[PDB]
Amino acid sequence: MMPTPVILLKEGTDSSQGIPQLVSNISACQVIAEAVRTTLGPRGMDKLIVDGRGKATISNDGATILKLLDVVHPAAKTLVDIAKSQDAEVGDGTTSVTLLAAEFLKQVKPYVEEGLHPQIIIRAFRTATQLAVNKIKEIAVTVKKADKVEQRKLLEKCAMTALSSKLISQQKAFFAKMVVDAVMMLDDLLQLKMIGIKKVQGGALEDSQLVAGVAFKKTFSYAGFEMQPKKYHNPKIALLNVELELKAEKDNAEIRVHTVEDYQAIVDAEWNILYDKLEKIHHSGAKVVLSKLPIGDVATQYFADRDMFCAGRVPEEDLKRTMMACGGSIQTSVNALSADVLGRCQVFEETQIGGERYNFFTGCPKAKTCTFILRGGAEQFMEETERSLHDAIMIVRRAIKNDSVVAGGGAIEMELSKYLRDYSRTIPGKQQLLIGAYAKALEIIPRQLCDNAGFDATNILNKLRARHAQGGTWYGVDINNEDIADNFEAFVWEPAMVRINALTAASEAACLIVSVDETIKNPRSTVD
Amino acid sequence: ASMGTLAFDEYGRPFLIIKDQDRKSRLMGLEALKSHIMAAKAVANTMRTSLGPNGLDKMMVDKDGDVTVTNDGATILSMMDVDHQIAKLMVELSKSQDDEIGDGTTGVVVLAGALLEEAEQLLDRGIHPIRIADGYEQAARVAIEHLDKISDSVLVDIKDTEPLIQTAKTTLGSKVVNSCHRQMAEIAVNAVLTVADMERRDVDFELIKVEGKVGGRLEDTKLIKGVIVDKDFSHPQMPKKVEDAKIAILTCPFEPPKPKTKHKLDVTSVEDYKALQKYEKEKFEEMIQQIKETGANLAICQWGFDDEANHLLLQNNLPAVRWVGGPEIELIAIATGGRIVPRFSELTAEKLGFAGLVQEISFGTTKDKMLVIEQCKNSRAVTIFIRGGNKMIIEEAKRSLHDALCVIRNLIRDNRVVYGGGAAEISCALAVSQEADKCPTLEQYAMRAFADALEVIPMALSENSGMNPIQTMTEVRARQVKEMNPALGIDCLHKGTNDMKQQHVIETLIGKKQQISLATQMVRMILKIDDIRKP
Amino acid sequence: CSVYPLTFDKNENMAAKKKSVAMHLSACSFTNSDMQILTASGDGTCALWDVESGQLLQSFHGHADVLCLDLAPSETGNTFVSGGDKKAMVWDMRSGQCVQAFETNSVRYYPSGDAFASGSDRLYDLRADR
Amino acid sequence: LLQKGIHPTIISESFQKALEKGIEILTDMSRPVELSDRETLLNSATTSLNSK
Ligand SMILES: Nc1ncnc2c1ncn2[C@@H]1O[C@H](COP(=O)(O)OP(=O)(O)O)[C@@H](O)[C@H]1O
Ligand SMILES: Nc1ncnc2c1ncn2[C@@H]1O[C@H](COP(=O)(O)OP(=O)(O)O)[C@@H](O)[C@H]1O
Ligand SMILES: [Mg+2]
Ligand SMILES: [Mg+2]
Repeated sequence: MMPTPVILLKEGTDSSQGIPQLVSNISACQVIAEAVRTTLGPRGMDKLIVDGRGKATISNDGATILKLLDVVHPAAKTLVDIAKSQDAEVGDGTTSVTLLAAEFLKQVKPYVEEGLHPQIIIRAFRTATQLAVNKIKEIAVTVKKADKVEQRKLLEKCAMTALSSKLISQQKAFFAKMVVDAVMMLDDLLQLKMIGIKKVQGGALEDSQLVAGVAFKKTFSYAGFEMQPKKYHNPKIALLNVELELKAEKDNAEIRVHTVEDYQAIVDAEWNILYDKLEKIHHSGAKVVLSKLPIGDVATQYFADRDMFCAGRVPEEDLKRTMMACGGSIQTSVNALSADVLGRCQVFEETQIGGERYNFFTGCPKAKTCTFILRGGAEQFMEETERSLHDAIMIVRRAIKNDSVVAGGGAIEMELSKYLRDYSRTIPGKQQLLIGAYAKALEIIPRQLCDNAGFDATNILNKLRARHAQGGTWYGVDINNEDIADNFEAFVWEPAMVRINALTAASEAACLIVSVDETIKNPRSTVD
Repeated sequence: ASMGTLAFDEYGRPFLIIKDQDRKSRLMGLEALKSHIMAAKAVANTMRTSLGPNGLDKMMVDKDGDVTVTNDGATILSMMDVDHQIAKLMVELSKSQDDEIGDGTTGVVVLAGALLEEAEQLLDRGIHPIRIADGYEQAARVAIEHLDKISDSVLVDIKDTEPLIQTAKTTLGSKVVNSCHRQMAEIAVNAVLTVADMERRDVDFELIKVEGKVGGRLEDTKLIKGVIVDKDFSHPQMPKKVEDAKIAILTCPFEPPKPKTKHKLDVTSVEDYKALQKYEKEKFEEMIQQIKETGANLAICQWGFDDEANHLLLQNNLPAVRWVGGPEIELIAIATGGRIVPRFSELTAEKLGFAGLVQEISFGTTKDKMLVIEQCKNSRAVTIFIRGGNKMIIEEAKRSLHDALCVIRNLIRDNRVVYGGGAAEISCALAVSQEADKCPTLEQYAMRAFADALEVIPMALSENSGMNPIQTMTEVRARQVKEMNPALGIDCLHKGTNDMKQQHVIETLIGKKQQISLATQMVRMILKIDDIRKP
Repeated sequence: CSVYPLTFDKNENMAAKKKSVAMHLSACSFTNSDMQILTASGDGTCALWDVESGQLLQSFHGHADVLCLDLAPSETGNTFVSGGDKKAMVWDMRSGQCVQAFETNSVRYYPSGDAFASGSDRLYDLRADR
Repeated sequence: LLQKGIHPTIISESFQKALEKGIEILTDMSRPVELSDRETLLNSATTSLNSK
C-alpha cells in the first residue's frame, strides 16, 4: 500500500475481497441461523427481544425473531430477507429456510477454503434444488376424489401440524378446528381482512371463541347510550358513513341574515336537517345503527327514545366485516334506505368480556367473514397466539388452494437426501461432492428436532437413514416416543408447497451468498 | 455466554452482525430460566404476605410522591416500578385476573411463583421445560375438573341474599373495611342486585357510581338508590330541598340560540336593534315559560346558563342546577325515569322524571355542597357514597367495594361456589396426587410439583396467621383424607373449627378456575422462554 | 414572551393605546370581545381584567402553577379552559366556578366547541368527559 | 425446609442425625482391603485418574 496523495475512493471506504470474505459471510450466516435454532419443533422454545423503548416481544416465529434482530451484516440480511419471503408466500417454515441455507453454506465452506470456483457450487445447488423440487412434486400425496369429510380432516391435520410448535399446542386440536371453520366460510379470495382477530385480556385459552358473524369493541358511547336496549331478536342493521351531529353544513358555508325571523328559521332549519336525517334512518325499519363517522349525543338520545341502538366511529374493517356478514351496504347518504342496503342478523347483543364491552352480530346464515376473540393473561401472550393462528390460517388457505401434502418431522427431507445421494453417486465426481454436501445439509431439520427435544441426534439420524434406504418414505422423528415412526400415519402433514418454497429460497440465498467475492462499504454520510 | 459472541473473524477483519452488538446483552439456555424463575419467586414472595384476613398492606409511592396503602395485588403490581420482563409478565397476569374476575389477584401471583419454584428443582434434575409445562397443564385440567366436582350452588334470588352477603363478606374480610364488614357486604350486594339484568345476563358497572368524600366516618358509607351529584343549585337563594320533584333533563344551555354554521346577523337600522333586543328578551321569557308549562318542579342542564335565565328560574319557583356532566345526566335520566330533551320546544310532561327528594348536602366547615337525588320510583341506577377519615382509606374502600361488586357479578354469571380458606387448594392437591399415581412415571414429577405448588396457599394463610405452616397444612390434609369433607381449611381467624361451611368462607368457582388457568398458562409461557436480548 | 416595544413608534393610528400594564405573566391572551384580557401567573391563579376600566374583574384559583390558557369565544364569559398540576380545568365566569375537570402546556380549544386539544410535554370530548 | 416454617436449629440436629446414620451405612457397605493387594490399589488409582 502507498499513500497515493490523491486517493481514488472516498476516505474511510472499507473493502474486503477474496476467500476470507466469503468465509466471513458463511460464518455470519451461521451466526444468524444459531439465533433461531431452538424455536424449531414441538419441543421448541420462545425468544424474548427487547427494543430500545423497553417493549418486549416474545415469539416462536423465525421471521418475527429475525425482523426484531437489528442485523447489519450485508450477507446476513439475505437470510432475514428469505425468511420474510417464505412468510409472505407461504406463511410457515420461516425457520426451516434459514436453517437450510446456513447448512448449505456450512457444508460448502470447506470446498470454498480449498479454492473451488463458486460457479461450480452454484450450478450444483441449482441442479440439486431442481431435482429436489421435482421429487417433492412427484411423491407428494394427494387424493383425487375431494369429499367434504376427508378435505376437512386433511385441513384439520395440517392446521394441527402447523400449530404443534407454539404455546397453544396444548389446545392445538381446538384451535385447528376453529381455524378451519373460520377459513371455510371465506367466499372466493380468502382475504385475511375478512377474518377478525380481537385480543381481549383475561381468560384462559379455552375461553377464546369464534364468532359466526362480526364482533367489535364498544366505541366511545355518548350520553344517553345506556338507555338504549342492548339485545335484539331480529334486528335490521343500517350501515352508514354519515356524521349524525349538529354541525356546520359545509366548511366554507356562511349564513347571512338581517332579520330575527330569519335567524330563528336558520336555527330551526339546522335542527330540521338533523331530525330529517334521523327520521329517514328510523323509517327504514332498522334497529341497529352503525356509522363510520361520529354520532352525536342528540342522535344517541333520539335513537334511545325509539328503543334503537347506535354506535359511531366504528372502524373501517369492522364495518366491512359487518357488511360481509349481515349482507347490507355502506351508505354515505340516507335518502334511499331501502331494504336492499339494510343488514340482517339473527341476534345482536352487547356483553362484557374481561372488562370490555363488545357488540355481537350472531346468527348470520350466509356470512362470508369471521371474528376471533382471543383470551390470555398477557399482551405478548395474545400477540403470540395471534401469530400462531395466522400461521395456521395461511397453511389452511394454501391447503385449500391445493391439497398436496407431505409427511413432516424430517421424513420428506430424509427421502430427498436419500434420492439426492443416489443421484450424486452416478456422476463424474466434481459435482458429486457438492450434491452429496447438499444431501447431507438436508439432514439439518431432523437433527435440530432431536437436539431441541433432547434426544441423541446421531442414533436417530442413523435409524432414519437406514429405514429410508431399506424402504419407507414417510418415516420421520417421533418426538413423544424418542424414536422414529411413520409420520404420515401419525398425521404429521405439511403442504408440499411449504417445502418447495423453503428449498427454493434457501438455494437462491446460498447461491447469492456464494456468488459474491468482494464487499465494499462506503464511508458513512451525516453521522450526526 | 453473555453479550453474545465476539470473534472479529478468524482473519482479523471486522465481524459486525448486529447493530450495537457490543452494547447488547444475551442470556442463553438454562441460566435464563433460572433468572426468570428467581424473579418470579421474588415477586411472589413479596405478594404472599398480603394474602388472607391476616395479610398486611403494601404502602405504595408513585413518582410524584403520592402514597397509596392497599392490599389489592393487582393495584400493588400495577403501581410497582419494575424493569425485569418476567416481573412485567407477573403484573400483566395480575391485571388479567382483575379484569376477568376482579378478585383473587394476589393468589394468582403466589400460585405462579410456587409453580415456577417447583419447576426450578424439576429442571435441575434434567427434565425438559416443555415436559414440565405439559405436566402442569394436565394437573391443571385435573384440578379444574375436581373444582367442578366439589362445587356447590347458591340461590341468587333477591328474596334471600344471605349466601350473597356471606360471599361478599368473605371477599371483604382481607381488606381494611372489615370493621364495617357486614354493612359493606350488604351495600355491595344491594348495589349489584338493584342494577342487573335478571336473566343471568351482564351487570353494567357504568350504572354503579362510586364516589368518595373525606370527613365523617367509614360507617357513614351508604347506598343511595339514586344519583349523587357534585353540584348545587345555581342561584344561592333557591330552596335547598325539593320534594316530589318533577325533573326536566335538558342538554341545551339556557341562552339565545345560535346556528352551528358560520353565521352573521346584520343590524342595518335602529328598528333592527330594537327587534334584536326584543327577540332576545322574548327568547328568554319563552324558554322559561316552556319549561314551566310542563309542570316541572326542577330543571337540570348540562351546558350552564347566564344571569337572566338564572333570575327567571328563581322568580318562577324553579330550582335548577347547571353544568351537570354527561354521565351524571344519563344517570339522572335513568334513575328518575325521565327522558333527555335536546331543546325546550320538545319538552313535554311525559318526558319529565320523578324523584321523591332532591336535596343539597353540606359537609361541615368546607363550603362544598353536593346535590342528592333519591327516593325514585323504580330506579335502575345506584350510587355508593364513601366517607372516611382520610383520602387513603377512601381509595382503599373504593377498591374493596369494587372487589365485592365484581364477586357478586361473578355470582350473577355463575352461581356455583367453592368454600375457601385453602380447602379448595388442598382438595385439588389431593386429587392431583391421586391422579398422578395412575399416571406414567415421567409426568408424575410434574404433577406432584403442581400439587405441591397448589398447597402453598394454605401454607401462606397459616404463616400470615402465626400458625406453623407445614404442621397445620398436614393436619388439615390428613383430616380431609380421613373424613370425606373438601371444606376443611385453615382457621385463619381462630374461630375454633376447620370446617369452612360453618365459618361461611365462600369463594366463587369461576374465580378459582380462572386463578388456576391463568397461573398455568403464564407459567407455561415463562417456561418456554429461553433467550433474552436486552440492549 | 412576545413583548412589543414601548413607544409604538407610530403616528397616532388610534391603535397606540395598549394598556398592557402587566400587573399579574405566562398566558396573556386577548378575548373574543376586546373589552376583557385574561392573564395567568405562577401563583396558580387565573386573573380576568376589563381592559377599559382597568381592574381585575375576578380571579380564578382552583389548581400548583397554571401555564396555558385557552378561551372558547362566546361573550368571553361562557368558558375558558386552563391546563396548567396535570389537571385540565374549565371555568365559567357567569358563576366563577370550575364547571368540569380532567386529571390527565399547549392546550388548544377545538373550533367546533365539543372538544379541545390538551397537548402536553388528546381530544377530550366535553359532552362525555372522556 | 425453612420456607415450610422449620427453625434452622431443628434442621441442624436432624442433619447431624442423618450424617451419623449415613456414616453407619457407608461403613456397613465398605469392604476391607490390604496394602499387599496391588490390584485394588491400581483400580483405585485408575478410578481417581478416570476424570482427568
Ligand atoms: N408432531 C410433530 N412431530 C414431529 N415433527 C413435527 C411435529 N409438528 C411439527 N413438526 C416439525 O416442525 C417443523 C416446523 O417447526 P415450526 O416451528 O412449527 O415451523 P417453522 O418451520 O416455521 O419453524 C417441521 O419441519 C415439522 O417437521
Ligand atoms: N375468614 C377466612 N378464613 C380463612 N380464610 C379466608 C377467610 N377469608 C378469606 N380467606 C382466604 O384468604 C385468601 C385471600 O383472599 P383475599 O386476600 O381477600 O384476596 P386475594 O385472593 O386477591 O388475596 C382467599 O383464598 C381466601 O380463601
Ligand atoms: Mg411451522
Ligand atoms: Mg380477595
